[PDB]
Amino acid sequence: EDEYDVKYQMYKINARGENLFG
Amino acid sequence: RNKFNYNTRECQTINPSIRERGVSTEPPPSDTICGNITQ
Repeated sequence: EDEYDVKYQMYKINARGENLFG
Repeated sequence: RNKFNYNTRECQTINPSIRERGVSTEPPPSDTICGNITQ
């Protein structure tokens, strides 16, 4: 649970940066 | 989309309140005497 949770938050900031750069 | 995404902003001015106040002056008083003339 903790593993895929931290994976998920990493994925979240990934999506943040990707949507920042369009 | 092509121009990168815009950024929201906010600004508001200072709005004083409207009050209704009414005051009064008065007609100043006066005196009315009567006197006689002495010797």
